[PDB]
Amino acid sequence: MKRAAAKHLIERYYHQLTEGCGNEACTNEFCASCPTFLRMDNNAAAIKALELYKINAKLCDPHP
Amino acid sequence: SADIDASSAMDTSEPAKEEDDYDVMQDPEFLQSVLENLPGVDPNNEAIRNAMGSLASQATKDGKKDKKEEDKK
Ligand SMILES: [Zn+2]
Repeated sequence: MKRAAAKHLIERYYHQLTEGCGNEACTNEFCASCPTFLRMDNNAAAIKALELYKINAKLCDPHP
Repeated sequence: SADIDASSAMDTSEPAKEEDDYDVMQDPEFLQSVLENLPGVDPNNEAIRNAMGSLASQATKDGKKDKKEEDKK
């Protein structure tokens, strides 16, 4: 199920970038709504999500 | 060591590799499907193709080398 986990991580990162925390203020550079983050396209976000996976960047939301 | 309080929380390790050996980067097919699965993302997209090209280049370094005209002069 390792393959599925990898997909889930990428999916979470993609949605986080295209969604974010919804809050205007965010301390996460790689998170939507974050002043330091700029809106990206579906393709652009996909690339960022893939890159984030490689670095295993932490998500804005807390872990389960 | 439970017997010794000092030992506990000290010099204690819990390695958990094994499955960690599996590398996603070693499965481009799976990665491609992931990108395609994402909404608004298609394999026909230039951005997707460009990303794979760059990643592939970094993953593997070309060993090609000129056999002549080494000195441009
Ligand atoms: Zn956030």
